[PDB]
Amino acid sequence: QSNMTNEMFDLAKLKSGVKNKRISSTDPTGGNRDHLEPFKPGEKRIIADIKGMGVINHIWVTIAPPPPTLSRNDIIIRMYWDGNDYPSVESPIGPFFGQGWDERYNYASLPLSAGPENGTGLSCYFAMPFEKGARIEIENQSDRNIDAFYFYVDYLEMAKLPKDMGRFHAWYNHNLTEALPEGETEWGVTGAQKPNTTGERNYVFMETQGKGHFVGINYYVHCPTPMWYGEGDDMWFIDGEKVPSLIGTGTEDFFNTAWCPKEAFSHPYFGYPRVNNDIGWLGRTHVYRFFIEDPIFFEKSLKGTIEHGSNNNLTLDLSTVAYWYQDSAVALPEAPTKAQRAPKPFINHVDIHRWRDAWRKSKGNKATLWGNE
Amino acid sequence: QSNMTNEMFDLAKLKSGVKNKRISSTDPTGGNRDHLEPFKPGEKRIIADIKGMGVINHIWVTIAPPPPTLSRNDIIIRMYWDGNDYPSVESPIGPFFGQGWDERYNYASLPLSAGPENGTGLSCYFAMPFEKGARIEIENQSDRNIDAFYFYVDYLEMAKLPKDMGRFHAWYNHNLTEALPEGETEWGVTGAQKPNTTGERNYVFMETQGKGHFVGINYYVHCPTPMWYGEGDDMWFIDGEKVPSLIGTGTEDFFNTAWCPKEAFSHPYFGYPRVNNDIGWLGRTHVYRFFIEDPIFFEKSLKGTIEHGSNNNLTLDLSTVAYWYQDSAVALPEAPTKAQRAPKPFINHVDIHRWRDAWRKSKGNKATLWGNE
Amino acid sequence: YFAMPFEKGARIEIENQSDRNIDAFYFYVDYLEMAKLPKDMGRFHAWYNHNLTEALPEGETEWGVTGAQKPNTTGERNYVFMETQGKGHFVGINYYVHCPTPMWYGEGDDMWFIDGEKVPSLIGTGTEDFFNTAWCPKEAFSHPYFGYPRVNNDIGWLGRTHVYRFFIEDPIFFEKSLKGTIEHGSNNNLTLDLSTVAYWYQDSAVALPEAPTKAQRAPKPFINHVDIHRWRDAWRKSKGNKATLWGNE
Amino acid sequence: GTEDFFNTAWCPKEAFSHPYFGYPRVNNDIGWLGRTHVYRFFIEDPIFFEKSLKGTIEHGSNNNLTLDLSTVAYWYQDSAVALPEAPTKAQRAPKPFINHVDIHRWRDAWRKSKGNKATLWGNE
Ligand code: NA
Ligand code: NA
Ligand code: NA
Ligand code: NA
Ligand code: NA
Ligand code: NA
Ligand code: NA
Ligand code: NA
Repeated sequence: QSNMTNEMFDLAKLKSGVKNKRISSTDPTGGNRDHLEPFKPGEKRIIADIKGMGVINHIWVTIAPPPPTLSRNDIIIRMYWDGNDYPSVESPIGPFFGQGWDERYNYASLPLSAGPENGTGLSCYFAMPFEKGARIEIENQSDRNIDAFYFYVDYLEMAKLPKDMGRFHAWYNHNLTEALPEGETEWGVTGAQKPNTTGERNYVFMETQGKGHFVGINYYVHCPTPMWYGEGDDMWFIDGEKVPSLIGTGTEDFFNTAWCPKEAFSHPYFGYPRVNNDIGWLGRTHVYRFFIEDPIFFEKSLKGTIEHGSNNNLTLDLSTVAYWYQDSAVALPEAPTKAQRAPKPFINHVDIHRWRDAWRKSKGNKATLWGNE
Repeated sequence: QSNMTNEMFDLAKLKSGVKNKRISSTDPTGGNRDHLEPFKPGEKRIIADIKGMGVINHIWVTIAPPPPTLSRNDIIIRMYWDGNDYPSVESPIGPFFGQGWDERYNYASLPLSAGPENGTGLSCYFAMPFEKGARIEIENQSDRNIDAFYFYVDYLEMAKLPKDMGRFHAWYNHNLTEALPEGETEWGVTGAQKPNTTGERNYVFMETQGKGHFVGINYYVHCPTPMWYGEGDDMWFIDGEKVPSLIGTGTEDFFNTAWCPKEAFSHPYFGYPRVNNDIGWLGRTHVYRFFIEDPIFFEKSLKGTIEHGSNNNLTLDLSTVAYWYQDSAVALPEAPTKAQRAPKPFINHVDIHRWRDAWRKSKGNKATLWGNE
Repeated sequence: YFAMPFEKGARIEIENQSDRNIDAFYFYVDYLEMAKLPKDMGRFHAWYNHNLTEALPEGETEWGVTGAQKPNTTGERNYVFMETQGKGHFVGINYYVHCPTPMWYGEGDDMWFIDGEKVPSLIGTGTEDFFNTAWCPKEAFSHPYFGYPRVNNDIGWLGRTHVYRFFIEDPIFFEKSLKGTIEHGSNNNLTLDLSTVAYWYQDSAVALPEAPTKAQRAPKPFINHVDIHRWRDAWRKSKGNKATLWGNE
Repeated sequence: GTEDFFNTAWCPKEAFSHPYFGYPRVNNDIGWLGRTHVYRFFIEDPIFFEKSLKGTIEHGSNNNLTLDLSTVAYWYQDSAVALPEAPTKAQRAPKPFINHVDIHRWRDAWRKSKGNKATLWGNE
């Protein structure tokens, strides 16, 4: 028999052992109230409770009111596989679907998109297998109601889950990173640069034990300086090795870009859906990269890290969502609190004028200092 | 007889006692070398030497090479009336025609314009009367040649100059303004604000003795802070009065605008042909206002001033060209030197990162300082 | 908004020279009736002209690219946009050029002959220069007195450009006669489809030259990629048809 | 046709993007004068061969045109094999853009081929 194969060729093949199912917020009366009842502040609800074996292969969500009225940073999505009492997916729902902070913007990637109206249509095509059921939970951590929650959870019921199917995991992390004691010595501008010989101060976006593969990252940086935020290298520790086997060259480099960019760009596997649009790199940037053709495999463990500026010199407000598969459904590290992951204010002309004043006083408060001395 | 009058009605009236003349860089051989011979660095030349009585009423100029190769800040135009050995017009030619620094950009006002190609076509419609001749001089203060200087000087020869005709004056000034000893306390952000009751430290754009009226100002600000540069009031001292009779409210206010604007805008009498296009008001802004319907009259003297920030608190790189008429051709103050009027570098992300570092040090270098503390 | 005085009446006529109907003609003619017209009021004149200008016998030697340039000391072959006898002043020009080459069309100087003088007293430097612009521009631009309301939007300066200049603050006065001219390329070397409307005042209402006919003033087709490919073929033949000629030889 | 082969039609000169084909750089000038980059990937639809393959394209209909053409071809085969000799640096140097001065010279040759009549428009 011919070994011919590819996406469109295989689509033409008849498939066995699959049955479509869908859980949605459809009005059970047949009327047009096709959303769930409101969520009060703090309320949690299991929106999908599936029994047996299957594979989720399409999720769509929308929420009312839209941002900024209701921030999607403050609505949590959690997923529990195989009857476990811990979630294997835990993230603020906006960041999970590639919508950072309390913002909204259209973008499309192969697994995740936020489509019209202006980033409110959330869709996910990651496949999520399960053997002993699946539960999807929504938690309202906002101070106001979720007036209407709309969704589709499309999945294939299977009499027998194939051999070697993994379990989908996703974890949101956040850190307000610590500058070096000598200060933010990026590019050696304010002081001498030093080597990062351990990666111990790197930001950690993923850390797990098991067998599997890493498949994606949504990276949300809020930079409080106009200085370039992305000199930092990605560094991966596979299966408990002491020296990281995968070491990068820069953050834009890791995201398949170059030369300190700040341009919107779209590829099915990587892109910049939101750029800072200000002096230098001051403000917010969202970058993503999916490792679909090129996952990062591990047999025993994986620790995915990235420098926050060269040798971790910069103070950055960083949040990430990491996506991966592993052999069984495992627990995640404790989530950041609502207060910990709150979006920070944009540095503005008043703040920078105060920096200029401190700088002028450090130079003897000479009446004709330009600013480049 | 009817007293009907207006611009288009009066244009239809036959005129007496005028004859067109034109001095131009036309090729005297009839060939197509319709520009003057090159100017070496430092070279001066009288480009127009008119005898007798007349009124210049249209000037056009262009120069090769164009900016930034050849800066029009470093080519001086001077005009001498009535056989005087001093100029009554003295300015870098770009700033005289509304092209600041070493830049080029299209704009149109009623008396002055810089038209296509991208601001290289310079035109002037101010009327310039003279009774005992006129001399127009060009000086190359660049380090390279003026390869080709093109011009038209259109004027009306008159057998009798009407007796109340004034003399056109224009003066370029430049200052790197001095901050207050306590620093740049704009908006009271870095420290307490204090009153300016005298205008003693105001920037001076015009000062003269005679009878006449002020008709215009080109204002070129290069602001080295993102802070708003224009809280400063215009203040005019007419006929040696101790308290200024005309006191304004702000710089954008004086330029018929409001609320710290940074948008391109065009009116025959006022506008913003070049805006800073960066964080806050950091960078370069060109603003103009012509006082055609509303001149500032004086019978003995005029001193035109403006604050450089409220109570002159800011360090600004400021240059101006002031335009006016007075009863006779008078002398001007010494011109700024080439070094004094040199364009300043743009403050950039590296400079501001150094300000941030001095500011972090002033706050005790807490490792997670955001920037708004 | 031009003011148009008259002492013994005024008549405004419309003529349809199209092959189809004018379905609807709308207008306002606002005027001031005066018991006494002030005595120094002139009369408004405007004249449309059109020429398909003739290249020099040696060809279109603009910029000395195809051959040596020669001086124009007389203005003999210049395009004429206005010629009249009387006392008055010129106040404006609408200039409509259709250039059939990508070469810059505007090296030509304006040249004015006032009151029958033998040597023109007003001589310019270039067409864009005369229109208060510089450096072979092709950008839309607007000033109350001058501008480019329609630009060629193609390679070089191939196609149509409309330029205007009004002489309101700075009219060109004359006591006996005026002849307003402009070169069509330096030393009138170029073939240009040129039309103009000249506007002026003079002491009495005078006659105009015969108008161009409908056929004479018909818009010309735009030179296109097929035409230029045919030029390339004749040029390749002139170079001996080397199989790899690029085009800049 | 070439645009046809690149899944387009009607002599296009518009930027366009598909995962398998597109125009990332278009000529932006009169007609099709200047530079165009087109690509097509045969991922779902490769061109298979058991023994050999020769991939060719006409340079204008019946190869009538002078074009400056360069290509990169990508493929798989059963073993690692050698390639033809590379063009030299000088051979693959980018050519100058034809400009208004060059075309005015073509116009002059064309006018002289038509008897150098003073009122030739250009479409005769
Ligand atoms: Na429904
Ligand atoms: Na329904
Ligand atoms: Na190490
Ligand atoms: Na690096
Ligand atoms: Na000339
Ligand atoms: Na000439
Ligand atoms: Na004020
Ligand atoms: Na000329």
